[PDB]
Amino acid sequence: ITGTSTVGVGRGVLGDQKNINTTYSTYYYLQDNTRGNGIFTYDAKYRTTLPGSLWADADNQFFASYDAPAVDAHYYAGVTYDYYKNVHNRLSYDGNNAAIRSSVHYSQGYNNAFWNGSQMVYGDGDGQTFIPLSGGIDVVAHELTHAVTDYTAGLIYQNESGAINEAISDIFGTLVEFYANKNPDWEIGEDVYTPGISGDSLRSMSDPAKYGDPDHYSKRYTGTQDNGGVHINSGIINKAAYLISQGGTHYGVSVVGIGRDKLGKIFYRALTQYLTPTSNFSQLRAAAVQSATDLYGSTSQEVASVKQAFDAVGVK
Ligand SMILES: CC(C)C[C@H](NP(=O)(O)CNC(=O)OCc1ccccc1)C(=O)NC[C@H](C)C(C)(C)C
Ligand SMILES: [Ca+2]
Ligand SMILES: [Ca+2]
Ligand SMILES: [Ca+2]
Ligand SMILES: [Ca+2]
Ligand SMILES: [Zn+2]
Repeated sequence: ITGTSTVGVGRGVLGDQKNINTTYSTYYYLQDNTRGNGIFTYDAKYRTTLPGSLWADADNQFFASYDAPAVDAHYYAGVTYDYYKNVHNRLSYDGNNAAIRSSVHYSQGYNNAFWNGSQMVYGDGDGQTFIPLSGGIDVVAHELTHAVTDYTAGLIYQNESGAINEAISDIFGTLVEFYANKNPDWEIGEDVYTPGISGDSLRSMSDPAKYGDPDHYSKRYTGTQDNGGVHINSGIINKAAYLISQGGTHYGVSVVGIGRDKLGKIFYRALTQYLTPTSNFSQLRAAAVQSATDLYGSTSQEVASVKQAFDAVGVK
């Protein structure tokens, strides 16, 4: 909407206060004009029609319980925008400052979040498996990263290409979580998963097997559930990424860590210059090797560590 840029204050899903960029025109809207061609947050009102209505508020204060998922979807979309722009020189998901749109309060008891081809969508959860999913910065960045992938490599959402697609979203979700630097970890979704159980998460990148997911290619899922295991076999690539960054010895194969920033550079280059819609795990290895070679040189530690990490997870 046309109006003037304003700054509201509110509380997120986990009770923390934050400032948000809004727009004033009669009402205060969740419309952040400070980033690209805007970040827009919508109320889906417990229904499944999308996007719903652009979030309107009478006083620019967002402390009601109903407001909390909107505050966090809006704020964490801004952090994710900043990560891509400041770290990778990428302007929004399309590289051309496309408007970023999210809807919260999607459906009833909805234990998921997704990119629908055009926008982000967040359930409120059922209060048992999830609380409102925009409360996790890694979740928000995971969702926006699907849009980045779709505009770049275009990885088809099934089988190995789909597991790479998933891992890319978990990798960058985690790197955004570290960028914001509030309780960062290599776990996925811990802030919004299972409020009655402490210390768990939806997935682990450091130890995927803790939540049933494979940590070696020989343990990959080969059935048809979950689009051929896209949220399962992502563990193999997540583990490789974790090892590239942090190092370790895994199934007897030692990996020298090179740190998060270089991990992000390697994978961003692979995603945007080398991967294609049908890339498989072996082709991802090749793309990561080539990316590290471009950035750091063929004889570099970074190239050697990429090879070590894919060896450790059984991907040649
Ligand atoms: C980070 C996590 C909290 C949320 C993430 N959602 P996502 O991976 O973004 C789902 N996306 C999806 O299914 O996209 C396909 C598509 C394409 C077009 C329109 C609509 C949909 C996820 O890991 N979901 C897995 C869920 C919870 C289980 C039940 C399978 C374990
Ligand atoms: Ca208000
Ligand atoms: Ca965390
Ligand atoms: Ca996390
Ligand atoms: Ca929990
Ligand atoms: Zn995903």
